[PDB]
Amino acid sequence: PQPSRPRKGSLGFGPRKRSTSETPRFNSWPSDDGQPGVQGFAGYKAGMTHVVLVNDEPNSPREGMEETVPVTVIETPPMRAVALRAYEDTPYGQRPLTEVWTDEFHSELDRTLDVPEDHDPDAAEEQIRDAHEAGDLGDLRLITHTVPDAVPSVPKKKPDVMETRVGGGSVSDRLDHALDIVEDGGEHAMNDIFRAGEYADVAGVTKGKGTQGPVKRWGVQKRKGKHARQGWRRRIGNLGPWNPSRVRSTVPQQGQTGYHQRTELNKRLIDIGEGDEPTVDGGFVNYGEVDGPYTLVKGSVPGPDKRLVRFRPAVRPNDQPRLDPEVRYVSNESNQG
Amino acid sequence: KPASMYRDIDKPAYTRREYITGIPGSKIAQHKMGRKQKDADDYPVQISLIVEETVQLRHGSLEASRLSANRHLIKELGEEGDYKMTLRKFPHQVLRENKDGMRAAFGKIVGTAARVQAGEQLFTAYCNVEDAEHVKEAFRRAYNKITPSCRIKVERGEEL
Amino acid sequence: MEALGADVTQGLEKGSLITCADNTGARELKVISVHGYSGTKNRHPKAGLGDKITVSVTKGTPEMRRQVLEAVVVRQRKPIRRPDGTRVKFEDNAAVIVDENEDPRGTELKGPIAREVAQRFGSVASAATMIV
Amino acid sequence: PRVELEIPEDVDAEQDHLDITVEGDNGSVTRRLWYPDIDVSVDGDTVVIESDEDNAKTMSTIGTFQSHIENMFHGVTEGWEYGMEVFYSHFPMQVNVEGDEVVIENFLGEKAPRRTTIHGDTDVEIDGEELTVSGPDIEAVGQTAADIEQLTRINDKDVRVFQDGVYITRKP
Amino acid sequence: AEFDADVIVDARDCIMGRVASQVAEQALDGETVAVVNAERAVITGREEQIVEKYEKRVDIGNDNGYFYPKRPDGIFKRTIRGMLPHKKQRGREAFESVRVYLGNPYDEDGEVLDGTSLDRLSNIKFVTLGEISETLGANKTW
RNA sequence: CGCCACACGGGGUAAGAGCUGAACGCAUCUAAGCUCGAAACCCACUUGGAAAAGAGACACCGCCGAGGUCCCGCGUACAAG
RNA sequence: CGAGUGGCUUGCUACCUCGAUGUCGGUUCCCUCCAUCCUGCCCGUGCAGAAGCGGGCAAGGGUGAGGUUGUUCGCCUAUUAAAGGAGGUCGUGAGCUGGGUUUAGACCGUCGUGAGACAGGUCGGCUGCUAUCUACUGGGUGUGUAGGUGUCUGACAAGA
RNA sequence: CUGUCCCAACGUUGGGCCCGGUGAACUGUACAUUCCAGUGCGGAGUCUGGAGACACCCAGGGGGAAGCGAAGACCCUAUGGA
RNA sequence: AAGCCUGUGUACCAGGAGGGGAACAACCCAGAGAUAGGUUAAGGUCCCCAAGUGUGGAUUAAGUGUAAUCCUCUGAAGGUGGUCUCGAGCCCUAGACAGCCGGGAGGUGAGCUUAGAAGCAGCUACCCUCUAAGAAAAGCGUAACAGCUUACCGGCCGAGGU
Ligand SMILES: [Cl-]
Ligand SMILES: [Cl-]
Ligand SMILES: [Cl-]
Ligand SMILES: [Cl-]
Ligand SMILES: [Cl-]
Ligand SMILES: [Cl-]
Ligand SMILES: [Cl-]
Ligand SMILES: [K+]
Ligand SMILES: [Mg+2]
Ligand SMILES: [Mg+2]
Ligand SMILES: [Mg+2]
Ligand SMILES: [Mg+2]
Ligand SMILES: [Mg+2]
Ligand SMILES: [Mg+2]
Ligand SMILES: [Mg+2]
Ligand SMILES: [Mg+2]
Ligand SMILES: [Mg+2]
Ligand SMILES: [Mg+2]
Ligand SMILES: [Mg+2]
Ligand SMILES: [Mg+2]
Ligand SMILES: [Mg+2]
Ligand SMILES: [Mg+2]
Ligand SMILES: [Mg+2]
Ligand SMILES: [Mg+2]
Ligand SMILES: [Mg+2]
Ligand SMILES: [Mg+2]
Ligand SMILES: [Mg+2]
Ligand SMILES: [Mg+2]
Ligand SMILES: [Mg+2]
Ligand SMILES: [Mg+2]
Ligand SMILES: [Mg+2]
Ligand SMILES: [Mg+2]
Ligand SMILES: [Mg+2]
Ligand code: NA
Ligand code: NA
Ligand code: NA
Ligand code: NA
Ligand code: NA
Ligand code: NA
Ligand code: NA
Ligand code: NA
Ligand code: NA
Ligand code: NA
Ligand code: NA
Ligand code: NA
Ligand code: NA
Ligand code: NA
Ligand code: NA
Ligand code: NA
Ligand code: NA
Ligand code: NA
Ligand code: NA
Ligand code: NA
Ligand code: NA
Repeated sequence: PQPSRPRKGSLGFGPRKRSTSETPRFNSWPSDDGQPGVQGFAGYKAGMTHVVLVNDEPNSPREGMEETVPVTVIETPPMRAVALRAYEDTPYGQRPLTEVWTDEFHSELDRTLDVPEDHDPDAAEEQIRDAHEAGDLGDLRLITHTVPDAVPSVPKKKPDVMETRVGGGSVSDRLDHALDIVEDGGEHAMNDIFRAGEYADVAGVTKGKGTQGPVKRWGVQKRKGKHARQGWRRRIGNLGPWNPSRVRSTVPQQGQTGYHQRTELNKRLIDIGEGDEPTVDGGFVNYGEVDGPYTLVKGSVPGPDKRLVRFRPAVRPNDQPRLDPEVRYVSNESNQG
Repeated sequence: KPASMYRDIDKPAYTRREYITGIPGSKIAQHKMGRKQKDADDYPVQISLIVEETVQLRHGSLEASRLSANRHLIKELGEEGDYKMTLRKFPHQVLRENKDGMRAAFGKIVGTAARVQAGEQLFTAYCNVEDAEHVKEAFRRAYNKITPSCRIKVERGEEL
Repeated sequence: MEALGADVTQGLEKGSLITCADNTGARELKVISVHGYSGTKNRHPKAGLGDKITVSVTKGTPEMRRQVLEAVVVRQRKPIRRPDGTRVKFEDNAAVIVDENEDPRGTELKGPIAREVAQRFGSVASAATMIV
Repeated sequence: PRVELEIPEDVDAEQDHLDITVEGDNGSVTRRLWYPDIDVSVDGDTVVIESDEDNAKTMSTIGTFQSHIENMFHGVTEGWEYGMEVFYSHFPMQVNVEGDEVVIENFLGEKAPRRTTIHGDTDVEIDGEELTVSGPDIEAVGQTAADIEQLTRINDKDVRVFQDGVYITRKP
Repeated sequence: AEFDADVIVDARDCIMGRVASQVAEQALDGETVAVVNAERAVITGREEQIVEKYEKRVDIGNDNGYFYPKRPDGIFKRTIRGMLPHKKQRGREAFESVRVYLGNPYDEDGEVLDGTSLDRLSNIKFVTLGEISETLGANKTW
């Protein structure tokens, strides 16, 4: 009677096209609770190794025992919040009001932007404060960029720019907090926002695979048995019924696979350090040597080595934070062999 | 077989038994019920069940409705209660069925039905003032077994 | 059921022939079904170490042959992962006949058993000569 | 039609738009009385409910508005009080008032506490196995009482055997 | 961003269809119209059935598409479009010289068109456009 | 075949359980009003999305020069592009 | 006994196509319906509990693997929360398969004087085409909005 | 015994894709960016109502044009044939 | 049963335009040389769309409905203290209907049957006192009593009620 079966692949990650920005763009931010603070950070993917950990989970029978855990090493050097953008609430949603920029700029920010030579920070700031008095001030975010020059393994010097929201106590307090950070030079680090043991949402543009067929792209079956020898091997049965007399976009077809933005939820931050403790012998294949600010993310992270990945405090965590996990061993064994 | 097949009067009158053979017997057991030795005039109350639409009622329906009506009167007044009910119509119209497709279609004989014009008395019961609500109930049950909508009408009876 | 404390790649399917690691008189067992399992279209129902499976006896004593009994998968050739990352694999695929209360039908168990099976089936474990 | 309600000496009732407020020594109750063509107004010492229509539906609401106002008069003076008794058979039921909600622990031996939030300025006082729900707003008090009884609702098993729960003992 | 409207209509407590019908007629006569306070516009009837109709329009669609607006902004605009031959030159010009707004972005208060006003004291079975949008899932930006 | 991640919670309802309540002095979950209540609906979350013709916003740079293309060495990209 | 709803079966009719709209069953891939098999929330019980039986709302998701048979259907086995039914040209041959029906060879039974027949059985017995338009999946080039770089907004759209 | 299957992966060679040269055919009443419904000789890109729709181009697998190919080999009819 | 088959009378399509009916051989108007002005027909007058957001009055709350005819526009038997309108009978300021309070008494726990039965298992009878009422008891209840109320009377209330 033709057994039931779930359709091939999800319809919630489409259209399956090439991403517009290689730099991910979070479409959601954490809720305003504690003290004011930047709600995200970024780094460059290096590779993977494993670490032996002491079971942190209070509800696990293995609590306190040795445990092997996969880890993706991400170089997370300091970034720079170069501006404070203000949004205003309008009948058509949120719109950017103005921006407060600085003077101290990284030597190579001009590889991407037309750096400001003349700007009035106070006028912009005033406009924002007047907006707040009127009660039309929407959320507050910081224009941020990375320093690829600090990461030898990454060929680029051209910084990656992204906007990150600032959540916190009162709007007045977080406004001040924002301005303070910016005015200095915007220099901030992974430490300032995240603590080892917390859950973060990592966003990233997946590894590109160019054009692929329905079998790989959607998970459809290959032709089976005798059918597989007739002239059709990796093509679906049909593009649809007689009626409707058209091909529905829901049928699994060939196309661009990979190089899409994804936001992987609840990634546990195993450790945030600095140096070469996580580097592998011979070097991370197709990457290089890590010797500086890094972050060890539990499991996998979307994207290839060298790609920019974004961090954000988990917006929907399942478990309570279990801070600073005891790392008994980090493998440095060659990834070649 | 559904009554939809025979309820309408869209065919010529077909009752001449001298030209029609094999007509099934009627399922209607009685036409005179209650105390048939007594007169209708010996009662103060006379209630009739009136058919509101012109139709054909198959003999199977007359029996089912009559049964469910008299069966009630028996249950409420006793097997010898002081009442008398009459089913005044008889299933004269013969019914056919074409049970070859439309070739030589004239149907074989399958049953009988009574043709009742709207406004006519199908049933007429005679009772005492006390048992008036009992006969009204018998009729309610009776009209649920025949095709048309009906009116329960009190003719001789003004203890109202 | 209770957590095994190990990740298993089911190495068996409906129809597989495995060793009966006990002295019940049944030598070979044929897998018929896996307790609590529900697959998907075209997928062969799979069974691995630690699963309670329904089985039929293919080889053994006349009396045991053709009987449909329950059993517990004790060993499998396909690897399994332990919490420390190490993989563990056996020389053969084996199951032990069990009753309604999960007590081994036989008196003695032949060959080694995986420590993870012990957690789930105590009485099966407390009959094991070797537990690896 | 027109109905006149003489407000009690203890009370003073103000009204703007479709809202009526009634204040007394026991508190204040504000209500919205909105219905097609029914005008409610405060004429000095009396509340007037009138309408140019007299159809069944209009008369229904007019009579309803009357009792609503009369109930408000009673609420701001004498107040409204519902009495409840907490009954249990095997498991000792713990009923406590915590914050703005009444909490019930160990119901039928349940580990998880059952709770409900109190409506408005309704006061819930507990004295052993007796509870008294009170306030000036009959709507709020009535619900709070009802919610408490509904809180121990059981569908899974035979209620005739499992009769545990808090019930309405006295209704005003 | 600035609209030189010859007429500014106030939709607060007004029957959407009756307003739309007049706004359509005027736009076809050359008038540039601005409908104000759309969120406060009203439609008579049983809320439950009214909502079902609009929810159905949201659910309807396919690859070719059936874009139905959720905000009181668009609902009203679309309601007007249905009273105009928007595919013809004259129809499209009229439609484009009509704009609906949430609240009133003008200094002048709009005018109330004759026969469109609904008396709240005589009516209880009606719904607010804003209420419809909220039910539809729109972000209450008004 | 290996490994990682994929809520909770709100809001409004259905069936249903009730509150206050009249027509109908009583009663009544309903007629007006209200408290609750589904894996379903909306929000939450992920993906796409300035060609949304009301075709958008902000900051800076630039209009004799800002920026871009070609070119060259290459891929975290790729059938041409 | 009476009144209906559906258009899944069967029958009827002969409107449409005989300068051909490729068959049954299966498969693969997509959408849908609800008269709901499971799951959620409920009502009743001949509701102690447990396990049920019956009913209401409800179509989000699920409804699987095998033995005989071309089979659809159905019978049977072990699993299962459950292993629901139906529409889409009895969805799907410019997708596949070709076991069955229904070509030409042959046998058996029955019928026939015979050629040969059978709403009987049986063995064997072929699957064409380089996509013009449209449709959709993905990728570009342009024009419109009207100099550039970078960052955003969110009308709407998809999701289990 | 084994990739027939669970359940698919990677690789090899020739194509496919881009470039130079060579260079057909099938098919074509017209128009044609369609989709959902309806209607119609009851199976519509073209009628009706709505919805959607900026143009051109590349690659794809073939849902529709009751796609192309063959004056149906089934069936009946002809005071046809063998 | 059919957008069925087969008659009959007639008008139409076929071979009939134009107006209307969303579209649409035979449904409505209408039978038509060209051109021009005018007035109507069917149908229609909130917009799309020419003409009314026309007037007096009433009903409907279901978006019923905005659907002459029809393969095409369904909706039935049965049911409705949803609501509007009209009639008849009876009761009522000598106080009705409902609600609330009070009374609901004795002979006597009737006789019989029965270990017992005392309004209330069954059978029969169903009598009279006090009085403003109050059954040899209408419905629950008990092993039987008890207990709780119906009938019946009084009060409170005050206008229609049935
Ligand atoms: Cl296949
Ligand atoms: Cl199985
Ligand atoms: Cl759509
Ligand atoms: Cl148009
Ligand atoms: Cl109203
Ligand atoms: Cl003529
Ligand atoms: Cl509507
Ligand atoms: K044909
Ligand atoms: Mg082949
Ligand atoms: Mg390696
Ligand atoms: Mg190694
Ligand atoms: Mg299969
Ligand atoms: Mg139970
Ligand atoms: Mg075809
Ligand atoms: Mg249903
Ligand atoms: Mg669905
Ligand atoms: Mg088919
Ligand atoms: Mg199918
Ligand atoms: Mg096909
Ligand atoms: Mg073919
Ligand atoms: Mg082909
Ligand atoms: Mg064959
Ligand atoms: Mg064969
Ligand atoms: Mg054969
Ligand atoms: Mg243009
Ligand atoms: Mg069109
Ligand atoms: Mg021919
Ligand atoms: Mg032939
Ligand atoms: Mg011949
Ligand atoms: Mg002709
Ligand atoms: Mg006009
Ligand atoms: Mg309707
Ligand atoms: Mg009709
Ligand atoms: Na082939
Ligand atoms: Na081949
Ligand atoms: Na086809
Ligand atoms: Na025949
Ligand atoms: Na009837
Ligand atoms: Na309306
Ligand atoms: Na839509
Ligand atoms: Na909910
Ligand atoms: Na633009
Ligand atoms: Na043809
Ligand atoms: Na098939
Ligand atoms: Na479902
Ligand atoms: Na089978
Ligand atoms: Na077909
Ligand atoms: Na086929
Ligand atoms: Na074929
Ligand atoms: Na192979
Ligand atoms: Na095609
Ligand atoms: Na003629
Ligand atoms: Na016409
Ligand atoms: Na309607």
